Amino acid sequence: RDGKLAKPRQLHNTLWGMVCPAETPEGHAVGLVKNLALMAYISVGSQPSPILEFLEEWSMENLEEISPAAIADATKIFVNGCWVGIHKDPEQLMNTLRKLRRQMDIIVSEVSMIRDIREREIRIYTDAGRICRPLLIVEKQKLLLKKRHIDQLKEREYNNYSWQDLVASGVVEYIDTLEEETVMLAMTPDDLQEKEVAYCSTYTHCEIHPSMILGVCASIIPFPDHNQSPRNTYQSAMGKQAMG
Amino acid sequence: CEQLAIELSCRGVNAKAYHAGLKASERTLVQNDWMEEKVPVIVATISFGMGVDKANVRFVAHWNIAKSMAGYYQESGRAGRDGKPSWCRLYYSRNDRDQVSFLIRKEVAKLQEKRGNKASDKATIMAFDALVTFCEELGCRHAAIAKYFGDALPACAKGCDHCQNPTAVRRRLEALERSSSWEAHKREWNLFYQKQMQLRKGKDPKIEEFVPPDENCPLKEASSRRIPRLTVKAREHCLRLLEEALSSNRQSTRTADEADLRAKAVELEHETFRNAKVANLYKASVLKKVADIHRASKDGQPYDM
Amino acid sequence: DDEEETYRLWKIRKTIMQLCHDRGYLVTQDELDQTLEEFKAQFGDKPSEGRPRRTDLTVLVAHNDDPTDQMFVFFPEEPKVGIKTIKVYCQRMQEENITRALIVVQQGMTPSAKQSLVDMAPKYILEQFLQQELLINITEHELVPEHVVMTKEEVTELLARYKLRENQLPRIQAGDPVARYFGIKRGQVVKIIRPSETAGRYITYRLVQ
Amino acid sequence: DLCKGKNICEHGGCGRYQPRIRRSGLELYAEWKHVEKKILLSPERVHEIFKRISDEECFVLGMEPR
Amino acid sequence: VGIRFCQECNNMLYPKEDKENRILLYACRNCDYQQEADNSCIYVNKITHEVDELTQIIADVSQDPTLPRTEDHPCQKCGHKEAVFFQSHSARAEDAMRLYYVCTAPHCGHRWTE
Amino acid sequence: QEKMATNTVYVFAKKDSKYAYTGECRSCLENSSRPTSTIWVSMLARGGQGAKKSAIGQRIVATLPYIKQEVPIIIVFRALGFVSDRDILEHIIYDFEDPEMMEMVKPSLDEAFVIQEQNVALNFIGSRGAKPGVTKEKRIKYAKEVLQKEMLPHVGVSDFCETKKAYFLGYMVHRLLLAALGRRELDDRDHYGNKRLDLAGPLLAFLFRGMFKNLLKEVRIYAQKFIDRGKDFNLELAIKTRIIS
Amino acid sequence: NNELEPTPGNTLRQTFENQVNRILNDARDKTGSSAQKSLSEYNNFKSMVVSGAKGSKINISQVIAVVGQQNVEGKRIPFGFKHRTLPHFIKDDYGPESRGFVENSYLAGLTPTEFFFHAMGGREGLIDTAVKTAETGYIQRRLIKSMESVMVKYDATVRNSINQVVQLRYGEDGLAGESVEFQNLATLKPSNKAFEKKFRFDYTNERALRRTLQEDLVKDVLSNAHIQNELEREFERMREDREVLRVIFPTGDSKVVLPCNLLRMIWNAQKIFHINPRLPSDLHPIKVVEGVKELSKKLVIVNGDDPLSRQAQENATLLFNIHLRSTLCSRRMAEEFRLSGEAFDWLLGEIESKFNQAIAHPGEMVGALAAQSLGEPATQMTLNTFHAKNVTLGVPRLKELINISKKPKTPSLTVFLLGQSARDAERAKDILCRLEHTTLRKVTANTAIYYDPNPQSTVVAEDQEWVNVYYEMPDFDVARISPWLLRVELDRKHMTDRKLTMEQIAEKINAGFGDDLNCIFNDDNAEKLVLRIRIMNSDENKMQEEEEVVDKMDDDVFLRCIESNMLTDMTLQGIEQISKVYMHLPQTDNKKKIIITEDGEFKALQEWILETDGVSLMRVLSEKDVDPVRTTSNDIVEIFTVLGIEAVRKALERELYHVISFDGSYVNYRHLALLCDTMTCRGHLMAITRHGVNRQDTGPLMKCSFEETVDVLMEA
Amino acid sequence: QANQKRITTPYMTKYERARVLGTRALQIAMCAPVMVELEGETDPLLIAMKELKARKIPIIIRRYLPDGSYEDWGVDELIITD
DNA sequence: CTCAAGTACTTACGCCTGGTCATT
RNA sequence: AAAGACCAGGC
DNA sequence: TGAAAGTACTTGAGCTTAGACA
Ligand SMILES: [Zn+2]
Ligand SMILES: [Zn+2]
Ligand SMILES: [Zn+2]
Repeated sequence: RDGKLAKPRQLHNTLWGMVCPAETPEGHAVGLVKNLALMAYISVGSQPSPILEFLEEWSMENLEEISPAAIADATKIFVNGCWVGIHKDPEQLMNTLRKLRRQMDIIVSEVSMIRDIREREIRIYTDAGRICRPLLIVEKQKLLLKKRHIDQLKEREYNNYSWQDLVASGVVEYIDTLEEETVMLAMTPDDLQEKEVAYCSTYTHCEIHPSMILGVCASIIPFPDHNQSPRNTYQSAMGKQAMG
Repeated sequence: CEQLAIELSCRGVNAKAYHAGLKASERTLVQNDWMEEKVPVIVATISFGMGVDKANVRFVAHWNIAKSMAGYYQESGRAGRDGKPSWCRLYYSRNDRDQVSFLIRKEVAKLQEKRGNKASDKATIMAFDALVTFCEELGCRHAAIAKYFGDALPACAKGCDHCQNPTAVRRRLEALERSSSWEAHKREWNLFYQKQMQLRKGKDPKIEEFVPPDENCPLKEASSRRIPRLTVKAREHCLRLLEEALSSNRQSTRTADEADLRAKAVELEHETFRNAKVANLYKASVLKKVADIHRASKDGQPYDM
Repeated sequence: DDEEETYRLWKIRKTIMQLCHDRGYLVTQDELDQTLEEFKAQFGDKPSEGRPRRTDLTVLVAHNDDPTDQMFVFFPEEPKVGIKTIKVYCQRMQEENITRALIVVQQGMTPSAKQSLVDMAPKYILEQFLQQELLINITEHELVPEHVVMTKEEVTELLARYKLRENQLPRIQAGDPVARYFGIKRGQVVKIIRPSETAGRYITYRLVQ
Repeated sequence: DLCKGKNICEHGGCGRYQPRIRRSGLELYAEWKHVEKKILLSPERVHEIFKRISDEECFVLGMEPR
Repeated sequence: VGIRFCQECNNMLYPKEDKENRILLYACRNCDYQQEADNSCIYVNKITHEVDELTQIIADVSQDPTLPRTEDHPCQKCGHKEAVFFQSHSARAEDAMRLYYVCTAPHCGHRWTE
Repeated sequence: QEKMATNTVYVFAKKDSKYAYTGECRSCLENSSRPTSTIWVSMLARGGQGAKKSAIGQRIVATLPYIKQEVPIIIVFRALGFVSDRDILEHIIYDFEDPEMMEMVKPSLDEAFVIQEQNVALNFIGSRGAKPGVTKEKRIKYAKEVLQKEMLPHVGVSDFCETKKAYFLGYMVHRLLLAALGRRELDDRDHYGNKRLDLAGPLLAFLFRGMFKNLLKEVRIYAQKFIDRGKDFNLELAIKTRIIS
Repeated sequence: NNELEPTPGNTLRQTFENQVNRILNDARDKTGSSAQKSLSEYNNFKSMVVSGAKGSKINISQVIAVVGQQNVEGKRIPFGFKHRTLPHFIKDDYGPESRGFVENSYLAGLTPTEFFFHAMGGREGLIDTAVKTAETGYIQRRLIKSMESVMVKYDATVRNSINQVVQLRYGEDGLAGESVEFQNLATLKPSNKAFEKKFRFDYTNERALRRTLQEDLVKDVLSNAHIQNELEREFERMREDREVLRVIFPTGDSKVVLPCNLLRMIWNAQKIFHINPRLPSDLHPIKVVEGVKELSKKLVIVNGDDPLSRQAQENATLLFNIHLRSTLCSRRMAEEFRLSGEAFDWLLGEIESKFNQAIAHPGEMVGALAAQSLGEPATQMTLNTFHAKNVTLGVPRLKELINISKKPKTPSLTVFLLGQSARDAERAKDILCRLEHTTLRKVTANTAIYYDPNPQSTVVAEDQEWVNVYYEMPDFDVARISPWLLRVELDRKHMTDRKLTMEQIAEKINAGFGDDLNCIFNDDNAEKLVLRIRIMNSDENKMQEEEEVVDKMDDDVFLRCIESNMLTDMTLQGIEQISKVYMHLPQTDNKKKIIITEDGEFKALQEWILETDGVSLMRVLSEKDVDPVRTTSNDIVEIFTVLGIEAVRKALERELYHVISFDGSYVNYRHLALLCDTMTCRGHLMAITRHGVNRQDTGPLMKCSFEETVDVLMEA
Repeated sequence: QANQKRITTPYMTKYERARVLGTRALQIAMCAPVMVELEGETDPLLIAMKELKARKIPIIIRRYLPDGSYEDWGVDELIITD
C-alpha cells in the first residue's frame, strides 16, 4: 500500500460486472482492496481430463504429429496454458464446445472457452480462481430466456426447478473476464435487441440486470446513478460502519 | 614506461625507467647503475640501443610489439651476450598492432606530405606487416627469423613455443580469432572505421601524380588543388560535358554561335569549381547545371545567364 | 561552412572585446560594435586556408588605471592546446612583460596543459575559455544581473558596515561563468545589482572562492 | 583522495609497499599484491597500526588527537 | 530480402563474395555448401515500414461478433453487401486511422481498404 | 488474494531496463507441486559490444530459472535436441513467407553460430547454473534436468516432453516478436483476465502442502533416528499432529 | 476516409482526440450556459453559486444539463479490452458514448456504461486524494528542515544559525508580509502625452488653478519662480522614477505589492475631513512636495549615514518611494484628491505610522514561515497533473525544482527570435530545422544493400539512366571499387519538410566518412530520391591478400555497420539532445515581445517562438537569429553550468512562481525569494534533501534531526 | 553597546512585547511590587498589560546582535506598536 | 592518474481510534 | 504489562 | 506482479620516438 504507483489502483475496464466499481476503502488501500459484485462467482477449479479426451476424439492434432509447415494456417489450442495441439476448423470446434458447455455434457459451466480470432489462438481454462458472472445467451437478436422459463421460476417453490436447471437449459452462461473479451453484450433486451438505426446486430449475450455490477455495500445506495462516484464510494465505505 | 615500472615495482620486480622527459643527468644513473645490479630491471622504448651491451641480460620483454622485425631483433639482441638461456618474450594484442599501424600510417603520411615517394615509404609498412605476420604465423620463431633474413631455416628444438607443444600454441592462436569476432560509441566507431579502412588502403598509399594541364587547357584556375582528387582530366571532361550541354541549348534556342560558348563554358566550369569543395559534389553540381540547361532547352526559352 | 566559421570568429572577437571592456581594460568603441562586413574586410574573409589563420586575431589591451599590466588574448589554431603551444605563448608573455592572458580553446585541452596553466600562480595567470562559451555574452542575458567587482577598500567598508566576516557572506564559485567572465580569483567580492518587485533594487555581495 | 594514489611509502623510512584493504561484510582483508596475499586483517593489527600514528599526522588526517 | 537455408545441414546461409567470377554466393558456414544467388540483394531495411496491412489481415476476422459491420460498402470479388470494418489494429503504424474492410460470407475472405 | 494467472504468456516492456521487450510465463504444474517457476524471454534494447547487433530488432534472450545470467534463445533450443537452424526457426516462425519476422530472428542466430551440438549447448547452459559442475557430464546432466523439470513444468516434466517444451518456447518467442513488430499490443498488467484469485481453497492447499511435507520430514527424521538401532519401528509415536494443527 | 489533416506537432490519433475533445467541451460549455441562463432568481443552486458559499457553475452544469466527458490520466476512457471500452460496445468505437462522454445529468441519471465511466473518474480522483499525502508531507518537512533556523536578526539582516547572510533585508525590502497589499503604480504604462497631462502640474493655464487651488495660493504659485522650479524638479524626478519603473517592470505589470494602500488612505482622509471635491483646495502644492520629501526620510529600512547605508536605504525603499511620489504628486493632489492641509498632514502621519508598522520585526523566524507558506499550496496542487508541448507541473515539478533533479521529466527550452525570423514563418521554420536534431533515419524511406560487381550492370533497372553519367568521366568508373552497393532511398516529404537538399546530405556524409566513401545521388527532377554509396580501396596490389582476414570485416557486414552509423549518428541538421521543436504564436502576454513605442506605451508584439523537447542552452544561444537575451530553459542545473548562479536564482524564482501561480493561487514574493536564496547562496546549487542540507557546515545535531541521524553523529 | 550609536528599531517587536508581558506577569504573580496603581485587579496578566501601557515595567531588553555585541533597551524607551 | 562506467546503498511517509496474537 | 508484529477504521 | 532516484564507492583503462645547438 505504501507504493506511490497509481496505475494498479485505478478502476480497470475489466472490472465491469465482476468487481464493485464504487466500493473500495479510502486511504493507502484505495483500489488495492476490491469487493465482489453481486453476480460474480469465482471458478472453483476442475480437472481438464474430459476436455482433452473430447478434443482428441474431435480430430484436432497432437503436437508430436504436427508438420511445422501446416501450423501457420491452423489455429493453436490451449488448455490451462498448456499447448495441446492445433485445429483447422475453429468454427465448428468452438460451436461444439459452447454447445457442450450449455448442455453440461462433458464440460462444466465453470470452464471457459476463448477464441482469439486475429491471433488464431483458442484457449480453454479450467483452473481455479477465475472470476466469472452469469450472462444470458442471445441467439440472432432474440434471448434464450423465454416466457416458459420465467413461468417455471415463478413456480420455483415445490417445483424442483431452480437456477441450476436454468443453466442446464443453455439459457444463461458463466463468462469470465478474458472470455468477456470475445463477447458482445447488451444492457437490456427490450432496448438493444429490437431493430433500430443500425448500431450492432451480432449480440451474443445480454446482461441480467446492469445493477448487478455493484457490490454488497454499494447496492444499498438508492439511486446510485444520480450521485457523484466519490460519494457512492464514501457511502459504500460508511455502510459497514452503520449501526444496526 | 612509468606505468609498467610502477606496476612491476608494486608486483615485486624491482623495475625502473630510461626516458620520461628526464635528462641524461636524470637517467645516467638509472642506466649505469643498471649494469652493476643496483637496478635489476629498467624499461624503455627505443632508448636502449646503446649503453654498454652487458653480459648478464637475463631477459628482454616487449610489452608492446616493436616497429618491425629489424627493430624487434635489434632490441632482442641486447641480450644473450653469454651462455645464459635468455627467453625473450613478445606480448601481443590486436589492439596494439592496430594502434602502431595507425601511427606508422600518420608518420608515413606526414613524411610523404613533406617529401616524395621513396622505397622506405612502403618499406616501413611492409616491415611492420612482416612483424604482424611473424607474431601471427604458425611455426618456429627461429625459422621465421631466418626467412626474414633469408638465411637457412633452422629446425630448432626447445627454442620456441611452436616446438614445445604442437596443439597448445595452436589452441591459443585459434582462441585469438575467437577472442573477438568482426557518447562512448562515437570514438569506438571512429577508431574501428579508420582502422578497417586502413586495411583497405594497405601498403604504399602514394598515388598522387597531379598531372598539370598539357598545353591548351580551357579552364579558369585550372592548376588548383582546392578540390582533392580532381585531376585535370576529370576537370576538362566535366567542361566537355558543359560545352555539350551549351551546344545542345544553342541548337534548341538559336542564339549567335558557339565561339562565345567556349568562354561561356569555361566561366561555368570555373564557377562550379569555386562553389564546390570535393570532386563528388563538384560533379553533382556540374550535372545539376547540365540538367537545368536541358530543362531550359525543353521549355523553349533561351538559356540566359 | 567557411562563412559560418567567419561568423563564429567575428562573434567570439566581439564578445572578447566586450569582456575586456567589462574588466576595465581600454577598448575603443569601434572595437566593441564591429559589423560582420567590417570584420571580414579587416581580417580577410575566409579563415579556411585564408588570411585569418586564428593567429593575428590576438587582442592586446591595457587597463584604464595603468597601461603597465596590459591584457592579451589568444586564439590557438590547434583544436587542442598542448604543452608546446602554452610554453611558446608563455615565452611571448615573458618577452612582452605582460602577466595576464586568456586562451580561447577550440574543443578542449590536454591535462598537462591545465597542469601548466595552474603551475605559475604569481608570475602569469592564464584563463582557459572554450570556443562555444564565448559565442555569446552571458552578462547580456536577462537572467544574469549586473556584476561589479569591488576593490579591497570597498570590501573592507562593506565588512565594517555590517560587522561581517568574509565567510559569512554569500559565496560564488570561481568556476562560475560570470566569475570567469570578469577573471576573478578566490577571495574577491562581487557586488550584484538586480531589480526586485518588492523593493525595486536589491544589492547582493557574493564572495569568490 | 590525494593519499589513495600512493601505493608506496617513502620523508621517512619504511620503504615497503602498501596493500589494498577490502571490506567483506564485517571482515577487512589486507590484500597484498606480491610481497602472502589476502591475509585476514584482524582488528588487533589495525589497532596496533593506529596506536603508533603520531598526533600531528592524525590532526593532519582531520581527527583531533585529543 | 529474405533468408535461405542450407541444403546439406539445413542451416542458415550467409552471403559470400566470389572473387573469380564476381557473382554473389550464399555459402553455409557450418559446411562447404554453396548456392548461387538469384535476387542479388542482401539487406533491405524499410524505415517508413509502409508494409500493406492487407497481407497481415486474416480472413477469419470476419467471424468476429464484436466487430462493426456495414451494408454500405460491398465486396469487390463477390459483391456481397455485408462487410466488417476495423482500424489499423496495430501499433507503430505511424499516423493512420484508415479503415480496413473484410468481406463476410463464407469462402470469400476479401480484404480491401478505402 | 490477487495474482497473475499461471501458465499464460505475457509480454511487457520496461522503460529504462536493458530489455526492450520482455516475455514471461509463470508456470506451475497442475497445482500438484512447487509454487511457480517463471521463465523470461526478452530482447536487448538497442546496441552491441563490438561484434553483435547493429540493425533492426536484435537478438532474443531467454532467462531460465536457477541460471546465474542470460542464455541465448537459440542455444536453449539446441539444448532441446534441435541442432539444425530450420527446425528452430520452424518452432519459432510458423510461416516462412514473412521476411520481417525472419530478419528479426537473424541476429539471434548469429550468436548461436559457434554452438551446434546438443551436448555442447547443454554444457554452455550447465556452466551457467547456480554452481558450475566440476566435470562436463555433471554440468550437462544438471542443465538437462533443469530444462526437463524446472523449465516450463506445465508443458511437461517426463522425458519426451522436450518437443512440447520446444513448441511452447517457440510460441513464447513468436509472441515476443509479434509484440516487437507491433502486430499485438503489449499485455496490460491490470487486465483481470490475467488475474487469478486465491480463495480459501487454494490458500489452505498451499499451506497444507508444505505443512504435510514438514510432517513427512519429521516422520523421516524420527525413523532414521530410531532405525539406527535396527530394533523395530512404530508409526503412532512417529507422527506429530501438533505440527499440522 | 483520411481527409483529417494532422495539425503540426501532433499525430493523427492526437489531432483526432483533440478535435473530439474540443467538440465535447464546446457542447458541455454551451449546455451549462443554457442551463444557467434558465435559472430563476429564486433558484437556490444559483443562490449558493453567486454567493460563493459553496459549489460552482460546473456543479450546476453537471446537476442539470450534462455530467461531461470522463477522463483517465488526462485522456478519454482507454480501451481496457481489445480495442473497446466495454463488451457492450463494438470494436474501434471512438464515439462520445463509448469513450466516456456522459450525455445525462445527475438529475436524469447515468446509463450503466456512463455510470461505470463516472466510477472510473471518481476512482482517479480518490487516488489523487489518497496520494495527496506522504510526498507533499515530505516536501513540507524537507523545506522547513532546510529553513527552520533562518531568522531576521536585530540588524534586520536575514541570517541562518551560523550567522551567514542569506538576505540583507527580509524580502529585499525588510517588510513583513502581513501588512503589504496590492497597489497600482499609475506611473507605469501611460502614454507620454497622458503622463504629462496627469502629472505635470501645468501652472500656465491660470484658470484651472483658480478652480482647483484656492485663490490665495494661485498668485503665490504664479508669481514665485522658486515654486515653478521646484515643481519642475519634482516632475523631472517623477519622470526618472517612471524610467526606473519601466526598467524594473517589463511586460507593463502595474499590479505591485506595497505596505500601505495610498489610494485607500487618501480616500479615508477625504472622508474623515469632509473633503468636498467641488470646491477649490487650500493645500499649497509646494507644501505637498516638501511633505513628501520629508516623509521619504522618515521611512527607514537601512539605518546609517554611510554612503553604503544611503544606497541600501534608497534601494530598499525605491519602489515604494516611487509609488508615493506618484500618488502624492502635486497635480494629482490638486486635481483628483482635493485634500486640504490638515487632511494632507494626517495622511503623511498615517503613511509614516503604517510603513513603520509594516517593517519586519527582528526575531521573526522567516525561514520556517517561508517554508510552510510554500509547502501549504502544495497540498492544493495537482499531484498527477495532466492538463503538445507537455510540461511537468504541480507536485512533480515542485519535487524536480526542490531536489535539483539532474534529469527533469520534461526538460524544455523556449527560444525567441531576433530578426525577421520572429515575424516571418519561413525563417522561423529555418531556425526550427537548424535547432531540431535530425539524423539520416528521419529522412530515409528505405535502405538496401545490393551486390553490383559491375557498376554499369546496375542490378536496379531504374538507376541505369543516371548512374552511367557519373561512371563515364575519367577514373571513378571501374577497378579499385567495392562491388558492394549501399543504396539509400530518401523520403521526399521529410526531405523537403526540413528544407534539406541532397548536396548538404552528401557534404555531411563526406565530412563524417572522408573521401574514402563514394557518394552518388540523383537530382531533384527524379520522382524518387535515391543515394548510392560504395567503398573505395586504394590497394592496387591485391595479390594473395597478405592474409588481411585478421580483421578485414568483409564489405557486406561492413556496409551494414556503416548504414547503421549513418542512420543513427549522421546528425544532418540541428543539435543533439533536442528531440523536437514546437513552433507557435503565443497568445499569452508572458511569452510575447513587449516594447516601448514612440508614445511610451506598452505594446505586446506577436512573434514566433520555439519550444523544444530536450535542452541544450549553450548551443541554442550561440545559433544565429536566436535571441541571446530572452532565451531561457526550465531546467535549473544547466543554467548553473551555463549562466552562473545569480541567473539560477532568478530562473528558479521564475520556475517556482510558474508552478505555484499556474493554479491561480498567489504566494508572497518574500517566501519564494527566501527559498531561492537559501538554495543558491553557498556558491553552488544546494538541493533541499539530505544531500545538501547536511552538506552545509552546520552543527551535527542540526543534521542528525533530518534524515541521517546515526551516520551524521558517527561522522561527527 | 553604549547608549549612543544604538542601531535597532525603536519599536518593540511582538516577540519582545510577548516575553516582557509574560515575564512581568510571572514576577507580579510572585508578589513583586507593582509600579502602576491597580484598581481591584487580581490577575497578573492584565496588571502587567496596564504596566506596559503605562511605560512602567522595570525591565530592560538585552538585544543580541549577530556579531556578538548587544544593545540594552528599556521597556519605556521602546515605543509600543499597539 | 583519471573518469566514465559500473556497482551497492539509502531513502521515506501527518495525527488519531480499536482489535488480535505470540512471546516474554 | 511492558515491546513488537499484523489488521481494520476516522480526518 | 508491476514499482525510483540520487549518491557513495571501486577499477581499469589508456599513450610515438630515439640522436648532434646555451
Ligand atoms: Zn612504510
Ligand atoms: Zn550447411
Ligand atoms: Zn466478398
